[PDB]
Amino acid sequence: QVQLQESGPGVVKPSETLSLTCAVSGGSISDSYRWSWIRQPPGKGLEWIGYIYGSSTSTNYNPSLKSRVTISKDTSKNQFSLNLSSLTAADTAVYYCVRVVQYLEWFVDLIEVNWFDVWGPGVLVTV
Amino acid sequence: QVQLQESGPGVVKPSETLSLTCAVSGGSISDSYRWSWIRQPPGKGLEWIGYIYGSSTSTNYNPSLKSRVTISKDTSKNQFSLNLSSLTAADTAVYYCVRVVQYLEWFVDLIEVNWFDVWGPGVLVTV
Amino acid sequence: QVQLQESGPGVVKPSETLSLTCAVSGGSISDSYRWSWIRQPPGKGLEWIGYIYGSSTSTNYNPSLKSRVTISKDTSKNQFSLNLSSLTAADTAVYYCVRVVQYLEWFVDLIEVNWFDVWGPGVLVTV
Amino acid sequence: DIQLTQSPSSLSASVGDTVTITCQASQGIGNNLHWYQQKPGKAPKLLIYRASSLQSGIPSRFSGSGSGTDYTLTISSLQPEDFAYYCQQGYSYPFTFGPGTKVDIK
Amino acid sequence: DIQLTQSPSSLSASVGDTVTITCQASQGIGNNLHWYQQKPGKAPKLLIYRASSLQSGIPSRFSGSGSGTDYTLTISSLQPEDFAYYCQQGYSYPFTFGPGTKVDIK
Amino acid sequence: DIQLTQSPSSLSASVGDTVTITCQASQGIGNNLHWYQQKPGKAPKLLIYRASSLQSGIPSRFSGSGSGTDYTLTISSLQPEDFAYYCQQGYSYPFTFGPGTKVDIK
Amino acid sequence: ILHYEKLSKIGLVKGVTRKYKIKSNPLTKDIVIKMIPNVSNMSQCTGSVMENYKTRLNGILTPIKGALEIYKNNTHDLGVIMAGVAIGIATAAQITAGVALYEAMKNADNINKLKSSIESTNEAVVKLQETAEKTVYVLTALQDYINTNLVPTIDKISCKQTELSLDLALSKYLSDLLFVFGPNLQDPVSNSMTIQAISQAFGGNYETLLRTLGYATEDFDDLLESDSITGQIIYVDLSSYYIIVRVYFPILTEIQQAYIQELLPVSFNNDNSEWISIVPNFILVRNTLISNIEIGFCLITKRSVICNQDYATPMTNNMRECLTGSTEKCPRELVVSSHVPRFALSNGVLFANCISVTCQCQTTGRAISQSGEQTLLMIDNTTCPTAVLGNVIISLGKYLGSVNYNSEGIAIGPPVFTDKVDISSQISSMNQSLQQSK
Amino acid sequence: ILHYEKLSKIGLVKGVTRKYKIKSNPLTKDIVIKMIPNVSNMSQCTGSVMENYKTRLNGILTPIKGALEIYKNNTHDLGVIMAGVAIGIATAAQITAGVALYEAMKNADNINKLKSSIESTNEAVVKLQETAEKTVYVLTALQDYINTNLVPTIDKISCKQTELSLDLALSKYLSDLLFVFGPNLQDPVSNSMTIQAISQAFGGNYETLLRTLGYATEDFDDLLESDSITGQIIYVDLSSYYIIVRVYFPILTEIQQAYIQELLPVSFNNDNSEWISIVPNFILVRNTLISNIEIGFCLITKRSVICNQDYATPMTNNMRECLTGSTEKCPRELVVSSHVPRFALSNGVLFANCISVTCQCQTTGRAISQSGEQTLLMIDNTTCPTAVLGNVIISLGKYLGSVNYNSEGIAIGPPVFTDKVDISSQISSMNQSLQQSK
Amino acid sequence: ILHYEKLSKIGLVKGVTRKYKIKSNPLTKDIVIKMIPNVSNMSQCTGSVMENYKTRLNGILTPIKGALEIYKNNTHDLGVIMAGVAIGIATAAQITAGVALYEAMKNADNINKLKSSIESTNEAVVKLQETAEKTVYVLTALQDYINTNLVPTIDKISCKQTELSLDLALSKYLSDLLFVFGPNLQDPVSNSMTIQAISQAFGGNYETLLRTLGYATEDFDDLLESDSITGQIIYVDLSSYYIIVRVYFPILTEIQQAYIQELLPVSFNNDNSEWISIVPNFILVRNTLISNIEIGFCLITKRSVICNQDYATPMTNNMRECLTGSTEKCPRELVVSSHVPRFALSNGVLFANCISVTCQCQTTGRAISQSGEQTLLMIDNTTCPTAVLGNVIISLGKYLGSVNYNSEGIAIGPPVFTDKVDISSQISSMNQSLQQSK
Ligand SMILES: *[C@@H]1O[C@H](CO)[C@@H](O)[C@H](O)[C@H]1NC(C)=O
Ligand SMILES: *[C@@H]1O[C@H](CO)[C@@H](O)[C@H](O)[C@H]1NC(C)=O
Repeated sequence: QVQLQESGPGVVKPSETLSLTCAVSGGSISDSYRWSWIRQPPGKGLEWIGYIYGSSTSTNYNPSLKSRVTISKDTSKNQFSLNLSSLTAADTAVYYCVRVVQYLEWFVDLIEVNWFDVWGPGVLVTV
Repeated sequence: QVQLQESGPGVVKPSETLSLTCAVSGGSISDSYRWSWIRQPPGKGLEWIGYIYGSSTSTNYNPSLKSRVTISKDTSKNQFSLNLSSLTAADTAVYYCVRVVQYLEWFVDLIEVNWFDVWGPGVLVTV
Repeated sequence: QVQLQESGPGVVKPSETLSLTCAVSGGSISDSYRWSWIRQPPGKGLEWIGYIYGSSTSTNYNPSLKSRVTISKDTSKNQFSLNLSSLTAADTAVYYCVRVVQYLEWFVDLIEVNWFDVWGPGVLVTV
Repeated sequence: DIQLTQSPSSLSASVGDTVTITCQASQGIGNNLHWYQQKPGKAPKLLIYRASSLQSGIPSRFSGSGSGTDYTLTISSLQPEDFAYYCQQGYSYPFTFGPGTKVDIK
Repeated sequence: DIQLTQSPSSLSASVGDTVTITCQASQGIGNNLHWYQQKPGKAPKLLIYRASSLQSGIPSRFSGSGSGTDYTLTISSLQPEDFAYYCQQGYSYPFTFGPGTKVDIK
Repeated sequence: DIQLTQSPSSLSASVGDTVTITCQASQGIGNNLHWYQQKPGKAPKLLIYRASSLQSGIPSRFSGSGSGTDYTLTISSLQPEDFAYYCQQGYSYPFTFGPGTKVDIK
Repeated sequence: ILHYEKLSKIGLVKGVTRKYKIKSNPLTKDIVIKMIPNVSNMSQCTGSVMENYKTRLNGILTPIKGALEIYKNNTHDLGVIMAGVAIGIATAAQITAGVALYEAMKNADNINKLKSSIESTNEAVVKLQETAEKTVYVLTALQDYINTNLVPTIDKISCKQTELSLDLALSKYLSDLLFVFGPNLQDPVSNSMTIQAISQAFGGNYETLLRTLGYATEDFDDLLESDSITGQIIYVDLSSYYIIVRVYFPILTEIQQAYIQELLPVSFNNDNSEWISIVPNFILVRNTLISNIEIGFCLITKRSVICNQDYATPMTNNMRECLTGSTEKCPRELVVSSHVPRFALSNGVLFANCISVTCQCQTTGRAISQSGEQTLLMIDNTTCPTAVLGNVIISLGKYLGSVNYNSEGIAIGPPVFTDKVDISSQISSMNQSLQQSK
Repeated sequence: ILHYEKLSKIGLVKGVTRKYKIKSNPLTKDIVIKMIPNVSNMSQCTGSVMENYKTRLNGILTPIKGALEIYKNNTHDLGVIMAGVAIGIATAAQITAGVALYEAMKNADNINKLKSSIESTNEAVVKLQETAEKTVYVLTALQDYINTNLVPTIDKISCKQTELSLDLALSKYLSDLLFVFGPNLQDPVSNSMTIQAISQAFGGNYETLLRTLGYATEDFDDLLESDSITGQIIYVDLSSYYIIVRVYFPILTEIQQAYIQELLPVSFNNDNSEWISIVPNFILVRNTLISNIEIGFCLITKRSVICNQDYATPMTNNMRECLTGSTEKCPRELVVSSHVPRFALSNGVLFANCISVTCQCQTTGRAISQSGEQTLLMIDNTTCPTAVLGNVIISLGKYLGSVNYNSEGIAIGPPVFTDKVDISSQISSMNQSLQQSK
Repeated sequence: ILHYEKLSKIGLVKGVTRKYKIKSNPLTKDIVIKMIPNVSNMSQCTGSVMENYKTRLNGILTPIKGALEIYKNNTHDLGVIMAGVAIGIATAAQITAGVALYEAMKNADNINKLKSSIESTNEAVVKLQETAEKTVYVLTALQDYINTNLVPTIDKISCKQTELSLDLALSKYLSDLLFVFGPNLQDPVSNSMTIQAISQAFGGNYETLLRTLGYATEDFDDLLESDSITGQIIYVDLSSYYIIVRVYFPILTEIQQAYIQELLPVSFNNDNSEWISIVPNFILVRNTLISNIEIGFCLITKRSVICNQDYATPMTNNMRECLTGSTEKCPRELVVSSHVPRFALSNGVLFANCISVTCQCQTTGRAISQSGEQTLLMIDNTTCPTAVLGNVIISLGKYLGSVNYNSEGIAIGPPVFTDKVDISSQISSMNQSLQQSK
């Protein structure tokens, strides 16, 4: 199935931009899925960041970190990157690049169902 | 043609309910006509009370006595009954169960014509 | 082509009605054209007065002289007449009966183009 | 309710008399006005329905005509055995009768 | 009404002279502007209609072009026998003429 | 955001134990609630998606059911090797998790 | 007369039955509407506004009076006789409306005897004595705004400001009036214009007009919402600027042996695809005669259909055969949208396409399965006392038709396409085939 | 060109003839609309209402300016030349509207030189001097409500109450504005939006706008009600929150050899049943060429038809043959409703189906009878000087056609069914028959 | 999937491509609307107005409560189970809405515990503490008019005048309310009615309602104008005269492999005449499947099409062949009006019928001519860097199709007539021909 790898600078100074590129094997990034980032600070749990569509250019971001973040994709290398700005004390975490599954249920009206199944090994960013 | 007979208690005490059943022969109560009641107090003239439709359940009542009156029909015995409540000093009269003819005239707009042709022998109620 | 002749009283007293009849040869007055009157006071230029349609009964008049003026046409003699009321000091002029050409230009919207090409000899009215 | 008036209000006649009477309405009622035949002590009957139509069993001397708010009835050569007649409307609920003038014995 | 202006207002020339004049409008009139040929004491005539079309019987030296509110007329190699010319609009009622400059004899 | 609560919050059990837990939501979310399987220090996994569907590779002892705002999970005969589980919603953005009770070693 | 059991198998489930009622026998009343407020109590703050307003209003009102005079000048007592040569061209409705106008002129004259009393009203609603027994009501536009806003604040603001507010109010009133009373009103003789439209001359407040006139019935709101209460203009006064309106208030007559039957559409399965039937949803039956009805012009209530005229329209023999049992004549259309209904309930019995939707029996916990040969399933309590469909849990009754419903098949009809461009495409292709055969 | 005598026998009676007119040659004027009131005289009673309002309004107005900038940034003097590569995709109407926008930018700059004067207006209608000879008008929304209601009652109520009233007023104004100026407006470059729709930015008072601009003609109301007066947005200012609008005021041009003819439909008798003809009621003739017209988009007056564009549409050869004399090609439909007309009057002559309605001759007191072979009767004064039909009594003129009208018959056409579902049913049946023959 | 080069030669030029989005996953909130103002501060100026008003309002509100009680009395906890026998007849949508109503009853009871607090509100917008963590808002109709106009002028005018103004205001409010909340509302159980329609009980100010509820998002106006925000009536109180409304606020979901493609129509030349193609303008593609779409019910923006449901409709095989390359199956119609477009621009390239309109090359001053064998011309910068069409001067890019565009012809399709009466005429003639052949 789909394999993933996160790459980026291991250690960056505070308030410096962070670029993280997830490279995808075992599948094409132009799939009709969603490629998401999840942040897991040590001593804490998981929290969703955002995604970009595989078959279109639309993007979605978390309200708490929306202003500082950007997401882009590259079909040639099958890699998608996230850019974060103004790194701070709590920004030390592990970053996961995730495939997100969606199901559409029609019963009089429409409800979309989303859940997490497969992620990436993860890498650590130190401020 | 159609024969009619009014039946009910000859004498009832004041403020006691009056039930009058008109039995119909020579025709079916389910005809597309109207079965009405007319009151003629002695020393006075005629005044209409109300009706029920032969081919439907709709009813119509005089505004002056609407609250105290009820009309019902029975297809098995072909009899229609009127119920009057709170009989008073003037309620002594002769009650006629009558057949009402209706004609519809279309000329640009619609006008319905109603008149009385056939009545019943009549009975007397004493308060 | 079309020939024209203006006829009317040469000298009229002030404030007296003026009738001017233009007789048309070389064509029918019921043409799909417009027959107009133009006023040229001596020592001054030209001034449009009004017109009547050849193929209909509609008319059009100058706002400055609208109340005092009337225009009519006669197919039997192929002549059109103008009536002017309350002649004054400046009303001395030469009157021309003219044809007006119209062209319709369609480009997304509609624009009508009007211009003068053919006039009549002209007669002088003295107050 | 629609209110009806009549004019005149006197009918005292013997065999061989001609009369005309009028019934007026509070507003126009088309031709929904009928001249009835009331019978004492039993079921009544009818003279003219729809303001111009003769009932069966009625002498052809009676006639009726009207428009708008005014309607008229014409009678000739009375037989004084008959008793009661009226003008009635069926245009609006409830159905009502006018004042009336009927055959009277002097 | 729609008002027209012209510039310049002087035309004093002899045989073999080239001139250009401009007619301006209070608002855009499409191409409903015509350069006329007025004749003294009788019926006038026309030079250019629809702002770019040459009338028949006219020397091909005359030209006209414009857009929106500004229109121009160009003349070459004058013959001083002709007398009167103008710019005129037929866009709005009533039809009106501009101030004008015509052939003048010095 | 939609807020999730859970009851109870204590899972201290050994091999062969039966439990039931409940997850409540701030409003109705259809069946867009999932019971996850989190793995320490690497990629997690899943137990039940769409609130009633068993994931592959999962023992058939687990069951889930609910409606409106209240959902329940039932477990039997625990094996204490597994570590972490939660109730999560995917009805509204952003996706969030509840407080949770997981396999705990005493 | 209709074959409901056969129709339910092509997704047409039986709905509610309703009665049929039409307006008749109107009662008439008259009322005056004055289209200019009284400014006596602020006469020093009007400037030149009123003269300009009166010029504009006269320009609006002159053609209406011109249109009325054509019938008024050419009608006289003999009944009443019209002059056909002078009239020239007219429909039957216009001629009847002209007769009504001539009838109304008498009360018009009686009311017009009070012109000076009309000109002096200073309230929004005023009562006047036409006769010792008869009264007439006057409604004045914008008078409430004059009395409540501009007059009480005379000294708080400057005179010029008061003039500007009054100018703006009058201009807004005209902006609202011109849609109804402008050049769109080319035929004022008729009596088909609704009271709601007429009340734009009084700011759109028809409730106050009807309350003052004194009408009161149990069918009041049904008559209002069926557009059955109309009004006719009878007189226009151009020096005092007022109009006289006659209001018609009818009753409702029930047609004896008539009813309207509704059908509920449900999708069904055939040949590994989903289909829907192309059949009208409302059917009119009168004395065992079946027809269509243009129900979009009527008011639909829970017990009856209420209309201001007879709206019956004809039906083809093929469709009549469809509704009486020949299901092979009923056309059908392919389903490509997810919003089409998939089940319905009738007389406590479920009709469902259990191929598109998942069905379970709650009583036994077992699945309810539909084969590829069936169109849809009937579910009642002989097999499933309580059923589960997605979110819904429902308890069911007993069917009153054939016990062998789910084992007997039906004959299907031919596909169609109802899109507007597809109609032209199909007609062109059929013509080309007809030419090719010849 | 039409055969009126033959058409009257299938119930199509001759109506009124009308002229044909279309808009042209507009005159242009500019006006400023400011969408925020001035609250200087109540500045202590505003709270945080104005900041929130400005955020919302900026959100509304930003995309309109974005759409204008596309054409403004890619147009320059050589006439004027557009850059097609930058534009990409456009219709002819959009390109012409872009040319017009570029033409208007010069006066836009001259007006925008007075920004600080615009921001200070404190009345609903204000005049400003653009040049010594040219003036520009400013209209401010909700200013009348501020000046007449909230300011005069400052001390009678508390500050919080004044703030709440202002908040409610602004929210209602936005609720009315959003339908016209919201996401529905995806193409603001055009110049086809009506002045009535644009005036929603000034509370819907288009009468005041047109009066201040100074337009005055005899065809004013005809131009208003035909939707011939339009406006175009030329500039949007997001720091002062105002817009500049150019208004186009045209004249009406009459098409020389064209007219629209109306037909009045009447039922007729054939084979013991009642029928109506399925033929368009309005017919356009231009230079002896016959066509249809989409008259629902035009204004109909007694003398002319007034349209904002040319609405002619084509007609089939069979229908053209119908209207010129071949009555066997005119289709017909069965009558099942009691509301269909049964008689009409044309040029003082009566055409009536005296089988459905009862006809009498008043002059002689005798009945007027129609046989089962006739469709309808022509009644004039050679046989009946005065006729009675139900309530109506009418005196008649003399017919100008053939003396033998009532003794000569006609050839009838084929029945049709016009119901929408019946169209699909008939098409399906015809296709099945075509397949069966093959 | 579509053949754009072949389509451009029959006047169908490629336009803008758009995304496809549908509403889903609503968030719910409750709010109270009280339909009677508080008159405590003017209690001596009310007369008998309030009793009459309450009688009228009770008559209006009684059937709505009756309709709700049918579902409320027959639903109980087992999920929740409905009683099918008691319900009788219902659609799927009604059953689902009944489930939702039962779900809302709990918060309805919690709110109804504050009845006396609800009855005492004296402002237009009031907040109340339902629980220590949850609040509920109350909106009161006509309260702003009472507080701002009638109360501050008590001594300036007489008591009768105040009473008359209050009566008029209430009657106007009822006149506006009756269209939405009257007999037209026969099925209140559903949840498909828009918030704009619901807000008529608060004078039509839906902006204030949505702002107080606290909703916030970037797609707010798109959701409003697509009619995607709805509400449902959950409880009616007839002694205090108030209602409780639940508001549904959804998000937008993008359909992954779908898009809507627009076509721009242009006239073309064939056989010395002008023609236009009869083909739908918007085409939906989903996973390489082509269909029609009822786009009149959706909102069209510059980048996407936004709908409250799936509006796909089927297409015939002939039309699908038309759009994929077989141009001989595309029908056409004759042009008789001067308003039809004659050129368009796509990707910086001009497509024009240079027979109807004059075309010139600005670069060289030479004319651009189209022969009688061609339909229309493609113009790009390999032949004409800058083109002149009437007024317009435009610079052009480079075409990306075949270099031999203007030397290769196309196969034409068959004429049609799309007029409604012409459809019946053509069907009748085709049936007559089919009978004649047999
Ligand atoms: C089935 O429903 C009918 C309809 O009311 C009822 O009379 C009957 O008792 C029910 N039978 C069972 C077994 O539930
Ligand atoms: C019949 O009508 C015509 C039309 O005006 C009239 O000229 C003629 O005198 C009339 N004849 C009779 C006998 O009434």
